[PDB]
Amino acid sequence: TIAFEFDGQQVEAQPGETIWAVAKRLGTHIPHLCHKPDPGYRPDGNCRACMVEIEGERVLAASCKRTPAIGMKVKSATERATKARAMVLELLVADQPERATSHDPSSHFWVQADVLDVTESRFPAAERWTSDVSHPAMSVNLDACIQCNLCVRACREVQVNDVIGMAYRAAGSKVVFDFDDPMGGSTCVACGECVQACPTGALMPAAYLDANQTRTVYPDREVKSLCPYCGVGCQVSYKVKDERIVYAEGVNGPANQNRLCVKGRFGFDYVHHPHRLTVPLIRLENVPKDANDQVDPANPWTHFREATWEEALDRAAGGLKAIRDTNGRKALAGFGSAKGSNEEAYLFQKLVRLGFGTNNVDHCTRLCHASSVAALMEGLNSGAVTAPFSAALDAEVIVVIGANPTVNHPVAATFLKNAVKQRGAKLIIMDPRRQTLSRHAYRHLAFRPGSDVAMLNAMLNVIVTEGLYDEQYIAGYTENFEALREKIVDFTPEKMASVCGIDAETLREVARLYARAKSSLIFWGMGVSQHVHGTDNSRCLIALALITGQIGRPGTGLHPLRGQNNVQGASDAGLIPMVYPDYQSVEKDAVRELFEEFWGQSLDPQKGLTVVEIMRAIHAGEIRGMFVEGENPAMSDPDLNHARHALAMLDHLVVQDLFLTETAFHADVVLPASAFAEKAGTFTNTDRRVQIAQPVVAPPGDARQDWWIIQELARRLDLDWNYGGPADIFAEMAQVMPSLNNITWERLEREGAVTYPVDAPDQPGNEIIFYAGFPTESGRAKIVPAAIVPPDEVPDDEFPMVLSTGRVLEHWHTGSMTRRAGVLDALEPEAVAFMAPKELYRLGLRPGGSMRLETRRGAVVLKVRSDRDVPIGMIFMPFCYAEAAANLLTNPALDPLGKIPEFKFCAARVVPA
Amino acid sequence: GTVRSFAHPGRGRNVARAVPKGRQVDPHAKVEIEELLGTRPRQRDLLIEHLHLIQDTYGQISADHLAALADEMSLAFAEVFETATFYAHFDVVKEGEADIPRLTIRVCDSITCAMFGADELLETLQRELASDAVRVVRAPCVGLCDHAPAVEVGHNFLHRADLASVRAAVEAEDTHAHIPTYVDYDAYRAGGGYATLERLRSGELPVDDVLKVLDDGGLRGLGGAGFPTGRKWRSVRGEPGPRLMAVNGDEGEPGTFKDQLYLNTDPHRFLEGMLIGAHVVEAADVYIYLRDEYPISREILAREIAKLPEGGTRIHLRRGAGAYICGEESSLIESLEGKRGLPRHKPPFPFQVGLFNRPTLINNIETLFWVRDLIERGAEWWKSHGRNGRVGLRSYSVSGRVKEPGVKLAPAGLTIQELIDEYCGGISDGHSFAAYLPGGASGGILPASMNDIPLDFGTLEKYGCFIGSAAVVILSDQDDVRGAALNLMKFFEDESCGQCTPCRSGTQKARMLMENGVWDTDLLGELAQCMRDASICGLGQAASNPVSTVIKYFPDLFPE
Ligand SMILES: Nc1nc2c(c(=O)[nH]1)N[C@H]1C(S)=C(S)[C@@H](COP(=O)(O)OP(=O)(O)OC[C@H]3O[C@@H](n4cnc5c(=O)[nH]c(N)nc54)[C@H](O)[C@@H]3O)O[C@H]1N2
Ligand SMILES: Nc1nc2c(c(=O)[nH]1)N[C@H]1C(S)=C(S)[C@@H](COP(=O)(O)OP(=O)(O)OC[C@H]3O[C@@H](n4cnc5c(=O)[nH]c(N)nc54)[C@H](O)[C@@H]3O)O[C@H]1N2
Ligand SMILES: Cc1cc2nc3c(=O)[nH]c(=O)nc-3n(C[C@H](O)[C@H](O)[C@H](O)COP(=O)(O)O)c2cc1C
Ligand code: SF4
Ligand code: SF4
Ligand code: SF4
Ligand code: SF4
Ligand code: FES
Ligand code: FES
Ligand SMILES: [W+6]
Repeated sequence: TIAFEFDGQQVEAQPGETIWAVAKRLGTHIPHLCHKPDPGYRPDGNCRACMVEIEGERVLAASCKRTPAIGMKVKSATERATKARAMVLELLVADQPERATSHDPSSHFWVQADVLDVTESRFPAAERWTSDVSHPAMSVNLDACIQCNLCVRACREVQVNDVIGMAYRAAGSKVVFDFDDPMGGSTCVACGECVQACPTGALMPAAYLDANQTRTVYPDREVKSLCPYCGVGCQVSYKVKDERIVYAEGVNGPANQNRLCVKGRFGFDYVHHPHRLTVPLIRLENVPKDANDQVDPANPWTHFREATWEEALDRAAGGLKAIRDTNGRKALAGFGSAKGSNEEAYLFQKLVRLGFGTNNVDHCTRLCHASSVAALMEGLNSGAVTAPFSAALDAEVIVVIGANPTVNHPVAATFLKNAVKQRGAKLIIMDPRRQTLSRHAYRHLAFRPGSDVAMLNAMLNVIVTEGLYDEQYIAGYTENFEALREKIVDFTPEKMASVCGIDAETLREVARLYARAKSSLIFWGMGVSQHVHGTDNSRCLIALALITGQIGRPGTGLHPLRGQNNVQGASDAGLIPMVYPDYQSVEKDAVRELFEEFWGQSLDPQKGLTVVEIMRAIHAGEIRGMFVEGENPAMSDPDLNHARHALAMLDHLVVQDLFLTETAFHADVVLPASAFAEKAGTFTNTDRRVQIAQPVVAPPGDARQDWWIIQELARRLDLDWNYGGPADIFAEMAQVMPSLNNITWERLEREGAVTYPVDAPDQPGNEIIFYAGFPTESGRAKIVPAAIVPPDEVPDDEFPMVLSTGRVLEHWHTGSMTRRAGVLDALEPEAVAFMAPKELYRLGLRPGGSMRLETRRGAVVLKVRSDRDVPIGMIFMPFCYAEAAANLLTNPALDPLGKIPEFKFCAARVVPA
Repeated sequence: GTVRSFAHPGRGRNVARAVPKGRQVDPHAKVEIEELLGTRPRQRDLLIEHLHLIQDTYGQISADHLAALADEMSLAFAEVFETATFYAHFDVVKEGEADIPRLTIRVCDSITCAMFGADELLETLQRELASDAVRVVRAPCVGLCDHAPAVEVGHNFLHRADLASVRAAVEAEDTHAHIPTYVDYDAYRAGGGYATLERLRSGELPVDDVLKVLDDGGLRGLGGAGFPTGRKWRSVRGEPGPRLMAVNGDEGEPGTFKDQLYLNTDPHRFLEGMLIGAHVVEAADVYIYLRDEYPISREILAREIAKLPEGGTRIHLRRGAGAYICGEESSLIESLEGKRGLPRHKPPFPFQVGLFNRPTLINNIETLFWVRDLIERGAEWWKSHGRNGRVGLRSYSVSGRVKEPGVKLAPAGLTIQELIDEYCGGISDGHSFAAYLPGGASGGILPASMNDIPLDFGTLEKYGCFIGSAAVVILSDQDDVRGAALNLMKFFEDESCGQCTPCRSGTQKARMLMENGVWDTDLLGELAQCMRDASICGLGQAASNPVSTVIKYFPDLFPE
């Protein structure tokens, strides 16, 4: 500690602590404008409002910037310092617009001016720049700017989106976007970090201002909850006025530390959309079911009639029970939700396995990471991530393969960019497409689509042959390395360079760089897993991690990113066909008998069918009744023509949703449920973080809680359930989920988030796992070599283009939620596809023109966007557009082990339209 | 078929984007910049040099070329744009904007040239010669005050310019710098030059003997601050290596023109002192930062540097783009690293954390110019000069209402009366000594009644003044003292880097307060104290000196 004297008193200062921080901790508040005491914001010391006097120095010092030293004497109450601070505030007030009609009359600046008794300036005003309202989500009014640079720090050092700069000189210094372009037409991604940082109201949410850029809307209350979209798991503070969410701010959660993306900050609007279901619906007993059926959500009376809750629940449960008691127990199935809470998932799987009496329960994880999970279970006997994404800060080398984190996990990507900028981490990106992140990458490998195994095998060959592996780790914590050493012989970089499209020298350099680093961390996403050979790719990644020993230490491990906000928690609750809760196999007699005693009812011992197998069985007439909750297979399933045929072939389909989705078109009964912001429960993020959600607003009309609806269905299926709410369900689940040991509803409410596994009710959990071995029979991980397998469908003269599908920043999956959010809708209004400019020239197209996209399975028409990140010979398209549904064209062929379709590669043809 | 569609209200905005967000790099622009760069590196610290290459090739920096440059260097658009817009000589032209005329004329409007009618001259040239191919703009002091008024035509500076001579240069296409005759590499070596440096490299002359001669000699920093040079060379040596060196040739204080005189007459005398200091502190590379307004000096140094033998130190020559604040040592470091010239906070100090965060030695051109003489003639020779109790030799840049303006190499500690009468030929006829500026723009304004004050480092601080770079401007009865103060404030208002409130806003409010006919000297008094006490760097801390001294020492100009 650095002991010194402050204002005539003897005090002691912790290391790395400024004078301002010491004074604040001791109660003496010093005014500040450009300093923001929050994580990630380095003090700049430019506004000069925090000046103090240091004995033995000619001029005054900025307290927010200076750290104390032994023997120093600091005085803040002197007439010199107070006069200087007052004059700085008066100079700034001279240029401010009139407070009562300003863009934020209660800004931090005005509060500081109130503290210093400065309300008017003796100095004349200067006319500044005009308003900029080009961006729909945020408003720029730089006539109230004080040039503190907090927005510059927010964009460039915290988020590292690199949009804002401070351009000119002297009093003409100006906040600019790109080349001083309008915000709406710039590279801005609308993360909103600058808005949250700005202390004057120069930058504001557009929803707070009227047409004259005044009078910030004033919320009645603020509620702390989570983001409903992706697996990063940001904590959010929702602002409510007149029982409506109007704006959202980031909260200092362990995952995000006050950071958000556009969907978290501005995408809350869907809960208030007029298409929200308010009453139960029952299909009219006149309208047949068809694959090409269409229902207007604004006018559903063409196909449906409204019903009471009792009548609709009776119809749904009666249809299911009649099918069960006439056609047998194997004629039923259920699709759960990865967007609901852990309690709802537990109740859903319990309902299927007890009321339906079968193991046919599954959700979107079958389409997400099934092959990766299969490889990881074969190798390590576990499917969990081995490190959080925050471990990237401790990693010398970071590998991102088949993932686009600046689009699909933006906050985690900000932490990766922090690692690169502040700690010198070397980032290697392996992806056929260039990305926004590529400019920061030490190397970007742009291999040909579908050829991951060749490149990874070449890297393994380099490591094995040149003797760069960890012999000590291999002999002691792995097995079967001799088989890999024998197999890897035929995968030299020279042979594989033509197959993968990456030169041999680059492959050798990357392999050496990964092996020789002190700590390396691998992230991977859908580009690796969504192939018929995705398990092979995951095996290659696992072997790379195992032979070099880069696992089980800080800054190391394997992190396959979790997509949905609660895919991990739903998997943990047993919402998958092959295991009970906590990944206990339904085939073992011991597990089955334990659950038969716990639930007090005999259980089916056979493994269930997966999502695609279920759709096949529906198409064949084996499955007759289906219950779907929180999923939209009519847009997310592959080969939508046959999938919609199968859905329309059902005898009885019950749908529990927020809107009349494309799946609900074929339903017999539709039950209106509650959105994320209206419910309580627990959700588990990509880092094994269990976090608690709180209701922000009430459900509209007569909509009901998801858990209540499932309880009603169970009670009508001859089950005696009486749950008070989510907390009781949590207690019951914790009785049979050892991974929840020392985690309780009370502790969760008190703390907000706990990482599992955790060994005590007062200690934090283990972020890093596998430090002492693996949960296998022998405790050692098994290396499984991989071989080259071609894609199921490859281009020919008939269909010469490679079609790949994915995501855009502003939209979620099927578009059911994000297209109903006004800001997100405005940002991406129309269906588009991406292609390289040279390909547009060769095909005879123009940017923004229409084209017809065709495969062997379907045809669509949409607009084309020219993109230089797309390789020659590829067309990339999101599946979020109902007017041109990408899954009308995709290949339903499956990975033999993972049972995942090949969304990422098929053959297509393009023609002008 | 199967329109399907979507009931979502986006159909109103349903026009999408034909391209990703933001402006897009033109394939044609990328090829042109790539050939323009050739084999040059793409490190960040070369950004300003690359900006110079585009501006010189095309006469402007179009948004197309600028965007191509950022992609080449892996920088963001706002990164290159914010850097280019900082400097006054870079013209960024966005889409749909008017092009820059082929020829640019700059008329100095600083204090000395204004006394000789620069304000009317600029108005005449704008009315007479401005066209679609000629642009006429104001400029700050270009270090030609002894030849006022000064006008630049392309790269050709005209002494005592007028309408006829400026029009002659344009018609004759005389738009290039005129290189004079100077002492070259061979004549320098025939005069015993570089012999002292050779002894240092071999080891016959110990490094400890160089520092002892400097410390005993009392050589002080001629860039203005006056810090002892020997003590500064020791401090950089004490830090762990590797170490770097940078020469400050950004001579921008209005009224200072001594550095230009020595570069254009005896360049190798400067180059030897620079090389000796680089050996003393064991610096592998030496960066020379020369102001844009000295094209003659830039050409002279380039040829002479190419004539040196294959030594153990590599010399880098860098070029400014117009910024007075870049003379501040930390701001010069940021410019050399390729960024906006914003001064850094202290501590730490540049001699500990400097260029590329290494221990760095910064010296003025004139300070290094005298190093060879001080060793070969001894410290005793240096100290033999001096008057009124002061010790040393000084070069005063004297301009204004004197008969013989120029650089006077005179003993330190002279008074203004002694300097004017014994070296400047006295006040010019039809004028009477009224006031003087001892330290250029930032040193304050004093009445002629105070003509008995010795001018040296530390002697002017009693009256709220300082000698600075010894830029002496002489004013007569036909010279509004309050008009001179407004000129200096207008200079500081434009030259402020804009980082901190007291300087960025204080200079603007002070200028507006002085343009009213009756100054609120009480409000200006309070504002001056805030700028002195709270400004980050020396520019803001001294910008209120002209206002403060005029109020204090000219009471007859302010009615109650
Ligand atoms: N904005 C937004 N964010 C989301 C979602 C969303 O819908 N919208 N969904 C969430 C969900 S559920 C998930 S699973 C995650 C998915 O997150 P990501 O894994 O980032 O999803 P994709 O964009 O499909 O990733 C595919 C990437 O792999 C590349 N690629 C294509 N072919 C190949 C190949 O053969 N090999 C390799 N190695 N790469 C290839 C693609 O060009 C692209 O860069 O995102 C989550 N986050
Ligand atoms: N071509 C192609 N196809 C893909 C993929 C791809 O990359 N390319 N990715 C695959 C992957 S990784 C995934 S995860 C799947 C995703 O496929 P889905 O999970 O079907 O996609 P969503 O649009 O999220 O599904 C409907 C959404 O409506 C909302 N919702 C519906 N009912 C309720 C309810 O009762 N309560 C609440 N609170 N919300 C409700 C939720 O947001 C719910 O997830 O798509 C897969 N399909
Ligand atoms: C606003 C400002 C402008 C300056 N301009 C110059 C300059 O043009 N030339 C110069 O040599 N030093 C200039 N200096 C001083 C430098 O910061 C630095 O102290 C000097 O180069 C050291 O010279 P020395 O090594 O001879 O002492 C300036 C300082 C300030 C605060
Ligand atoms: S919203 Fe985010 S990306 Fe846009 S300017 Fe602000 S910080 Fe940068
Ligand atoms: S816009 Fe706001 S945060 Fe940015 S410089 Fe101006 S006042 Fe500061
Ligand atoms: S990064 Fe993911 S969790 Fe965080 S705000 Fe964005 S969508 Fe929500
Ligand atoms: S005093 Fe002026 S020049 Fe110095 S840092 Fe502050 S604004 Fe920039
Ligand atoms: S708050 Fe310390 S200088 Fe702005
Ligand atoms: S040259 Fe015009 S004032 Fe120095
Ligand atoms: W997914």
